[PDB]
Amino acid sequence: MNLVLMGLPGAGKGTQGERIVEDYGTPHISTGDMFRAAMKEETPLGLEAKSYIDKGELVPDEVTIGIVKERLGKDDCERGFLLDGFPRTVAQAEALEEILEEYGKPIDYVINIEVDKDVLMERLTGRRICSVCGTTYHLVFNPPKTPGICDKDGGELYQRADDNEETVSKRLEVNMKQTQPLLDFYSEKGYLANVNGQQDIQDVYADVKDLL
Ligand SMILES: Nc1ncnc2c1ncn2[C@@H]1O[C@H](COP(=O)(O)OP(=O)(O)OP(=O)(O)OP(=O)(O)OP(=O)(O)OC[C@H]2O[C@@H](n3cnc4c(N)ncnc43)[C@H](O)[C@@H]2O)[C@@H](O)[C@H]1O
Ligand SMILES: [Ca+2]
Ligand SMILES: [Ca+2]
Ligand SMILES: [Mg+2]
Ligand SMILES: [Zn+2]
Repeated sequence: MNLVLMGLPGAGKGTQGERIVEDYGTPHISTGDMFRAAMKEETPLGLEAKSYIDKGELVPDEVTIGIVKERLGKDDCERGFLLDGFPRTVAQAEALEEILEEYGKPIDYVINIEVDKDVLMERLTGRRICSVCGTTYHLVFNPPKTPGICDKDGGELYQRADDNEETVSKRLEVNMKQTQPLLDFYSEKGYLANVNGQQDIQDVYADVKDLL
């Protein structure tokens, strides 16, 4: 399966993406994760992206498309992929169509995890991420079994730098503006499927599993 996840900041892409990869083993490709790994490693690209990321702005298309094209050519994607948070502009989506023609792997589904804008700030400010594997928890909605550490590997959980009220507020503004153009682009292609992202995690995943 060649899958794309989309959704507003905090809508549950990672949470659902993780269950999809567990069940089907498709490599989980998150542009956010990739940029954060570059920033952790202090690579030139990391340092370039950081300026945009710290603001809640989109990293420019050209560099973003370039890291996805390079990633999608790697040998681990031949048995399929799960793309997460790319594309998030029509121009990214067009370039993806071209990239996927080129790698002989057309999109099976675009899954939009639809969540109400007003509930996203509380999802993000309460989010805690594992410093080792990057799985997400929430202090209320999805707590770890042991406070402060990952269930899977005991890594310390932390608050992402961009999960502050100020930066979230910009991330929502920025991505909301791109949302309908992107949903139009993909409903027009016939790949789009919508899921109600405002249910218990397992119930959102039940609905995802049905689509696949
Ligand atoms: N293509 C691109 N072009 C340009 N720039 C790009 C780019 N891709 C990335 N970037 C740059 O990188 C930045 C970061 O991008 P990115 O990391 O992709 O951030 P995002 O798209 O804002 O999504 P998040 O990872 O914050 O949320 P998610 O939807 O994965 O939610 P999660 O499952 O964690 O869940 C959220 C929380 O809610 C909880 N939760 C999950 N599901 C539920 C549920 N059903 N009910 C209640 N709580 C839930 C979780 O426990 C968690 O705490 C961008 O802002 C931009 O600067
Ligand atoms: Ca380095
Ligand atoms: Ca609303
Ligand atoms: Mg994520
Ligand atoms: Zn972990």
